[PDB]
Amino acid sequence: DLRKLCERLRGMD
Amino acid sequence: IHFEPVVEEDEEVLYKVRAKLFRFDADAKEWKERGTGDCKFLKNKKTNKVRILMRRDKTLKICANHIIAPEYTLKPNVGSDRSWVYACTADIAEGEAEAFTFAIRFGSKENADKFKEEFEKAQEINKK
Amino acid sequence: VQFKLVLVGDGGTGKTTFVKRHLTGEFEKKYVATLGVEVHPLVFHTNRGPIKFNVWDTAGQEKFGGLRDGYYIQAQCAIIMFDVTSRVTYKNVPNWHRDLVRVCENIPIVLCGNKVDIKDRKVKAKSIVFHRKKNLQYYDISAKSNYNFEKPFLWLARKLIGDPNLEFVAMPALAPPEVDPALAAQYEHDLEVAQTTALPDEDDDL
Amino acid sequence: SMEGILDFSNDLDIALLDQVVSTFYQGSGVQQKQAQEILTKFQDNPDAWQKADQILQFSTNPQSKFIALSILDKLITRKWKLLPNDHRIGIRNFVVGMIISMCQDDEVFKTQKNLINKSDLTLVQILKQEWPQNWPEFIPELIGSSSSSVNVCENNMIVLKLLSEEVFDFSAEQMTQAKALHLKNSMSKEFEQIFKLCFQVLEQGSSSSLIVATLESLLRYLHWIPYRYIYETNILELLSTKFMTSPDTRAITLKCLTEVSNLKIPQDNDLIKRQTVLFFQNTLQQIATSVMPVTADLKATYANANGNDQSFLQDLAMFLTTYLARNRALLESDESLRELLLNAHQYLIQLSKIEERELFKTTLDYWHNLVADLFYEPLKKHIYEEICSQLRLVIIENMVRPEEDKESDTIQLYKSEREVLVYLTHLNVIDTEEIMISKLARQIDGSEWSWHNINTLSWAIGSISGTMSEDTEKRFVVTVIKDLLGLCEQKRGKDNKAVVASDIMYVVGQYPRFLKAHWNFLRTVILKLFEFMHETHEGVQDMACDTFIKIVQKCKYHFVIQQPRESEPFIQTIIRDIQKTTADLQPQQVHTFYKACGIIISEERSVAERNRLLSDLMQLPNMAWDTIVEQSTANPTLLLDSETVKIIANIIKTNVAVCTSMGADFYPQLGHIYYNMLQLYRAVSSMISAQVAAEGLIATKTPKVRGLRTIKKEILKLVETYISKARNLDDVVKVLVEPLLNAVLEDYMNNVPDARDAEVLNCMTTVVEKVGHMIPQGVILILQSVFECTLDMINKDFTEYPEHRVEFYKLLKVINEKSFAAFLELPPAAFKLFVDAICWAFKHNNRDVEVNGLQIALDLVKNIERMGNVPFANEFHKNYFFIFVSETFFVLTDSDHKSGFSKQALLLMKLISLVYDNKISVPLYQEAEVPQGTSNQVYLSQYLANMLSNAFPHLTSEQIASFLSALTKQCKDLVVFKGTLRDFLVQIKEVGGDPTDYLFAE
Ligand SMILES: Nc1nc2c(ncn2[C@@H]2O[C@H](COP(=O)(O)OP(=O)(O)NP(=O)(O)O)[C@@H](O)[C@H]2O)c(=O)[nH]1
Ligand SMILES: [Mg+2]
Repeated sequence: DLRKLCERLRGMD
Repeated sequence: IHFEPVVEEDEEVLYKVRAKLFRFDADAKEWKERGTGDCKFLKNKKTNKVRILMRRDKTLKICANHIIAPEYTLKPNVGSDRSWVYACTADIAEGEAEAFTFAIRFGSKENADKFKEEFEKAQEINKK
Repeated sequence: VQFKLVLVGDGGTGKTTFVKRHLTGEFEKKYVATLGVEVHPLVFHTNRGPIKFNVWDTAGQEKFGGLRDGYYIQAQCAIIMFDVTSRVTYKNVPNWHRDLVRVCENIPIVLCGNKVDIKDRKVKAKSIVFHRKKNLQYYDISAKSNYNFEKPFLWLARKLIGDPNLEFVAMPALAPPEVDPALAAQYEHDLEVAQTTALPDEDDDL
Repeated sequence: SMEGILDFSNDLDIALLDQVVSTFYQGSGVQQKQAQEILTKFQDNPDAWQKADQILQFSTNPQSKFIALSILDKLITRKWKLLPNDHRIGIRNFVVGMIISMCQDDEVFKTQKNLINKSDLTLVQILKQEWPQNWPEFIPELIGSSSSSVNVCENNMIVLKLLSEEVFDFSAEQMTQAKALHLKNSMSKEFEQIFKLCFQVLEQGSSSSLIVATLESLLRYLHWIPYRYIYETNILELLSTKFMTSPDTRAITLKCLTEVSNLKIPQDNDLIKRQTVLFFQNTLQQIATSVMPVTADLKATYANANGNDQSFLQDLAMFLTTYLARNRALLESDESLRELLLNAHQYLIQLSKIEERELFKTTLDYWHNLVADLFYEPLKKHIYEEICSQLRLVIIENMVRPEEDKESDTIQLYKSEREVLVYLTHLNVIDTEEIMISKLARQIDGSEWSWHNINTLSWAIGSISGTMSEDTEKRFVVTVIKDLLGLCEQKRGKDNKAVVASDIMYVVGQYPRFLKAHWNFLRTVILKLFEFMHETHEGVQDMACDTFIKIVQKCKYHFVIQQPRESEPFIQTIIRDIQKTTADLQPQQVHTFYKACGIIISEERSVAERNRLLSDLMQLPNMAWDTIVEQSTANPTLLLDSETVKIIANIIKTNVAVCTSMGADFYPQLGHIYYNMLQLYRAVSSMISAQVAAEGLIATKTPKVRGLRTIKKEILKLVETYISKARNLDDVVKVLVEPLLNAVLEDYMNNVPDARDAEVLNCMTTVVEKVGHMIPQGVILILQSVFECTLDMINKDFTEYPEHRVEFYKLLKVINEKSFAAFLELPPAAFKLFVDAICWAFKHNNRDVEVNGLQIALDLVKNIERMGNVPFANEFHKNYFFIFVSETFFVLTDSDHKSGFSKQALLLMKLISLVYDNKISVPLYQEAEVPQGTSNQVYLSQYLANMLSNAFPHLTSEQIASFLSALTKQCKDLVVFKGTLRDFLVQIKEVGGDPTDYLFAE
């Protein structure tokens, strides 16, 4: 599980 | 201590669009390409006169240079919804002034219509 | 400031269409075989001044060869052309090169594979290696799509002038002149015809 | 005025010749053009050669003498043997004497090199005719005269160079097999004496121009001479030391040593091995001491382009790569040769940094050779660890664009770079990871930040996917994404932030193994792509769509199953929100999206679930479709509304996109629209026809009619796409074909030429290919509807209707493959047109027509043969055997169809073998024109002899008879057959060819 990266990717832009 | 260290711009761009330019060879009833590149409307700051200046990609050679005369008229071409045909009485892209029947095509009908709008605005600027 | 350029290669490879594109900007679709040679001056504007090429566009069909290697005398540069959709034209590149460097023993030469715009390419990039041992510059080009169409002349200009930083630059654009009723109905005839002759390649992106 | 030299009754005014020539070469415009035409007419006069001796003696224009020799050249190469033996001796004597007198005049020898080279080549053309049989002393006399003058010795090296070229390098095409072998043996017989001169000059000579000419001839010798002359003579020492120090000789010497590195050598002899080591050692020593040290910045040197540096660095790369690919093992075991081995490779590292696309590809080919060997060969890789570490950086920093971020040169180069870098990663995974992370740090700290540089690094990172372990990959990918994400935040402005986002999505698109194992992340990726499908910045939408389908292709299975913490398979979720997701996309991009969904849906193997997903995916286009059908039918004038036309086309294109990825599974959706679609096809057809009637042919150019025809073409493409992939052919035949043929065939036949869609032919080709065996009456109907009317479009020139041309012969080819019976049902007049059409294809230069034309001819002959001894086959041979033989011979010999030589040869061999296997049961001759009982073999031999005598009247009866004897005797051996044809093609270009040449195979 990689919660931090998913959130970090989710915020791009 | 001092150490010696080691040893068309008079115009403004009203409109710019990509386009392909054709000239009509009447004796062969054939349209012929003249250049593909950026078409620009240039307003001389000293005369306020607007011209068309178009250069070919890469070689940067001039393929259109003439005033947007107020008497010119843009007409559709039978085979295209994104081009305009008009007659030109004095273009100086290749030496002596000379008259041509031009066609200019664009990437979309939207660019073609915008070009016609800008083309007419410039004619009125050239009217005064 | 002019340099003689000889342009050789098999018939139909696009030598004349390539030059025409540079002379007028037009793309000629018809194949009208060159007979012997056609000489055309071609000028480019550079940051080192203008450079003039006297292009000797020779014939590739043997029955129209004319003087053949006679056209190569005193050339200072050359382009060898083949067609990436026709293997035989690449197979003949060594023959044209042979005839060329027997007359012109030490000149910059560009090898051009034309017609890369065509989807069904037959002479694959990995097969094109003849230029290596012969010190020729090679370019994929297309006279139709203008892909790399300036590269052969830019490279030759740099070799002939001896300046690797030479660049094509924009020729200056003079103010154009200002704009009789005796030809009003005359230009209306020509305009009617032009409007009703369809523009070519209406599916091209531009 | 200038046209006076064209009057041969009067003496030739040399002065008038020199003016025409000068105006051509130094003139311009109209004068030059007119002179050019005059000079060509002069040179082509069959008697112009007689005035060559005058020009060579009494002219003062070297261009004029050059043209005189060109005239002589034509005469020697084509008509030599026709001459009186008087003229042969005379021409030989005044070419020999002209060369001697140009060599004896130091001023001429110095300033007229073009004319001397032309004269030497002309001499060589005489040697190819006369030597050694009628000139046995040429070589001994050449050697004798070399010592009496330096200029003559130098020129003799040019003559020997050209002779070697003409005999060994360019003979395969230009002389018969027999004549080539004769000259190769003759040169081989006397080369001992030639080498002795060449070596003496090299050991003693002072004149650099003489040395250079001698080495230039040596380069040609090395293409063919036995190894003993190179390895048993100390010539390698001279090449690799003496001649590498002077720049005058350095270029040619290096090219000679490159060829030596490809000499046929025994690999048992330890001394030859040491000699191969030694000359490499000497050469690398001279480079380090005389040109530049190993540390030199060759990138900067190459860019400065001083003198011949660029050519030299190119030649050095060729020398090092050639030698090392063959012999580096010689250097890998002896510790005393390790420094030489690594210095050679360090030079290659330095050469690999030069900015020159084509040179990089030469060194990259070598690097591939190396790292592949280090990957498989035990105990080698540790030797090159420092070389490989530098190479990793070179390739990462010069990575070019992959096709997933139109240029086929860049695409090939990326794949070659990827291959080498993958090998390099396996060789040291840790070093590769470290370089890439480090490069990334300098993107974040701004010291190497650049749009090009971040793209380059991301391509490199993406290229090594599948080489790390899954654990290392996971840690690596995360670090890269994190670092890239922080890098995107770090920036401002649209453009900057856009680059980094693309590179992010690119890297993730390259690591499907990672995505497959991290569902939560994969879902986040997709949903971020969907967000990007609303961004309007130029190029973001295209990137998002390309990435979406790229990921789907590789991870489709994870979209079709129900994941652990999900209520539905994710494909269901994509479909629900599809209108929102795609609202801002252009049509092309919408279609890519639907195609991606089609890929996923095809993974569902439960039929009822797959079909439910299919109809759910197609809900929007199907509702727009239903609406238009209900309207277009109630008001056919709507189709003149260009907006409805565009809408209809995009609906069909959406069906094509989904059908492209679903294939056989698309059938339920095809059934939903099929019948109304073909009704739409008919209505659109009526409108195109009505528009052409009312406006003329120019209507076909108008946007309205082009829009209408797009509808027809997309419909045809949809049916073609489905049928080419269908697995239930009963349904194809019984449901799809008959409505299709009724909708398209008569419309094609009864439209004017400019209104017929070539796509109809393409569609019919697929129908015949897939189900032609099951619809013999359907095939007959296709032929009846398209054959004659299409043939009449394309049989007036090779120009018009290029698409119909290609598709026409693809259709005839498949029909002839799968449903030959359809041609048997043709009336004899139409079958005659069929034969005419095949032969018409022969005469196309257009490869896409010529190749099928020859294949139909071949397949047709086999079809006829299979019928056995029945009336139709016997009538076929009587009516058409000799038409095919003579038409095939025409294209073999006319010099304008050389691209099809191999298949012409095959066809001809098949035709001849039919007769010499007595597979033709009836006589091919009239009951009148030959004695009863004459074998078809005797008649064939007579027919062909008479045919070739009249087509090539300058051949002797003996030539023709020997050629045909060889050809028929060899009709079971394609390679030999072809050699005999090539020999014939040489002989027809000249007079007096030797008929015994055709016994070469014997
Ligand atoms: N698709 C494509 N066609 C090209 C391209 N360049 C030339 N052609 C076409 O190829 C055909 C031959 O062109 P041409 O210039 O006459 O070749 P050539 O080498 O001068 N023939 P010759 O040696 O007999 O004079 C023309 O129909 C031309 O339109 C190209 O880049 N792409
Ligand atoms: Mg030509």
